[PDB]
Amino acid sequence: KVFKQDRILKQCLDYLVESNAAVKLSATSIGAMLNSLAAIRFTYHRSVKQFMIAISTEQWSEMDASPLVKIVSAMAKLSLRLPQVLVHVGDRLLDVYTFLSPLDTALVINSLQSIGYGNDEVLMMLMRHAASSARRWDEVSLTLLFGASGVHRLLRNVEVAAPLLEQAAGKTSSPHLRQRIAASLRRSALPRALVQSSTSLLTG
RNA sequence: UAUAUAAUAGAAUAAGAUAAGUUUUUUUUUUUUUUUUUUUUUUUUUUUUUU
Repeated sequence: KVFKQDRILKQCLDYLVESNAAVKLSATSIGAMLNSLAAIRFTYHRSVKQFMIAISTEQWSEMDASPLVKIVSAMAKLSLRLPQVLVHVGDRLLDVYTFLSPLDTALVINSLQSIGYGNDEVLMMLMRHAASSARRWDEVSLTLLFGASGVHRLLRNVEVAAPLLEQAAGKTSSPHLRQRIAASLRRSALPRALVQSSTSLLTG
């Protein structure tokens, strides 16, 4: 109902952490609660922060990827940049990155870019995984990836970008996105020949 | 097995009439002219005294 009554939800979110019930909860329930709290633009951020801190190391060690992406998306849309939880997410993503679907990779890239996460090697490995499945990407994933804030830094290597560049021209059809990607190409480390050739078809 | 992301800049320079909001001696000095009073000098007239 998009019912904004945050002074009521604050009581429930205080109870969740007062009774130490934030640790035994199932991961999927957490990934749904936080995503819902990121839908009405919750205000009392400190309570959500204390809720995030409670969950221990054991829980993050073996969470499935599908609730993990929901949790990171809820953190990003809530504009949270907790330091010691991003390292947990980063090292946990090492073992399950192959299992991510193309939509999940597209979501994760921009969700991490929007929270100021600066561990370059994990974003590079995510970009490599995305380029591996380049033929398997649809329009929505292209919008979520190429429309990310500051994607120019993630266009670093030649072999990690070209594999998806074509698909981008072939599939997406909104002219605004075409001009956005054409403008973003100019601020990377790609060579001039490749940039010129890509913009020869991209702009339109 | 998902319904959705959005940020780039430049300049140095002036006109000009609206029927409006106090008042608190008047006096001192210098020069010229006229009138009145006092003093001094000269001339004329009258009276008294002396030679």
